[PDB]
Amino acid sequence: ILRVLDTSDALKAFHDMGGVQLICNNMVTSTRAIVNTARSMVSTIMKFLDEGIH
Amino acid sequence: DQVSKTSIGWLRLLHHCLTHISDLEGMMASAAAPTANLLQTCAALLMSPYCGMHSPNIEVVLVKIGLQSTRIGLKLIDILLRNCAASGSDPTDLNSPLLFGRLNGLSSDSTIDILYQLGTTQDPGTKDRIQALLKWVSDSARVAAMK
Amino acid sequence: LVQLCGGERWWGQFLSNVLQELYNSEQLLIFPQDRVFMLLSCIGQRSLSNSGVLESLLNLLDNLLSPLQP
Amino acid sequence: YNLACHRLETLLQSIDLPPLNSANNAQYFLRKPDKAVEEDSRVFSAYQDCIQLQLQLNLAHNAVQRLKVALGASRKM
Repeated sequence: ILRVLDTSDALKAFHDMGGVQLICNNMVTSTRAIVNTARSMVSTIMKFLDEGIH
Repeated sequence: DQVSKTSIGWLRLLHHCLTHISDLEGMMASAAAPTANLLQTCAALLMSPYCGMHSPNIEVVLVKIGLQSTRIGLKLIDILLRNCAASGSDPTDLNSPLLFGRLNGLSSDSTIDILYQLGTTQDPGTKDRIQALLKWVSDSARVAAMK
Repeated sequence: LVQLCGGERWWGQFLSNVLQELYNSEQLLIFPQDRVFMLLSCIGQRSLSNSGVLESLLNLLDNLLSPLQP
Repeated sequence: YNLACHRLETLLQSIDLPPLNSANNAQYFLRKPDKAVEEDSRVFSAYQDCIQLQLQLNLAHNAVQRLKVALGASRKM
């Protein structure tokens, strides 16, 4: 998708079909839908209070 | 890959659209800005662990989309300084964005750089941004007199 | 304190108060978080027979979630 | 002891501490970067030197006081 939009005319066409609003709404909705999987405070409190697969 | 797991894929598209060609930047930003909850989502994605795209690229998106109008600049200042929650977010609705997981007013080097870009830049409406910053400082000082 | 003040009425609420004022996001005092956390876990496992310990902690958890469900 | 304490004070002012209130601070706490590790090791070495020489100074002071009071000079009331 990035390679498709590599030219000025392609970017103008992308704007003229409402692509940018589409991707903004998509980012908002997807951020709402998913839940972060990266470790956090809970996974530090547990490290204290104690390929590489074991 | 983080693109499929996370929602950072769309932010990369937005960054490319805004910053691929400087000529197209203004009208990109004008079309992108009026979307609801966009700034809060971008800020929440910025103040998160590295999830696919480095922080400097996100700062560029936040700066460019916030410098195209006075209202958007004030909204960005407010969300960065005092209220990072999603606007119009009632918990009763199970589809509206919430973004409840971050404490307000958290500061990182990226946020400091964004505020410095917002303030130091010279363009019409920068006086409104300076007024907003001074108003926030005054409000914080007044609240500090809780005794 | 477990042996002396454990198992009485105002106990438990003391634990909730001290936990709230030590681990508050508004607290700027620098101290060992996790070592005090083991201390509180041990002070909780002992004197667990007190009926006020769990109810006070659940009341504290109830207040923190009060922004939800307005 | 004064010189070692000054060195430790400078080295330990050189560091800071995240408050453990966000995801980034927690992630830093899981995986301490290499610079943090080496700084912590250097601070530990400085603290060990300071405490050892402090113990040496304390025992020297105790011996001096014992000898001073042994010859007949009265200690502080």
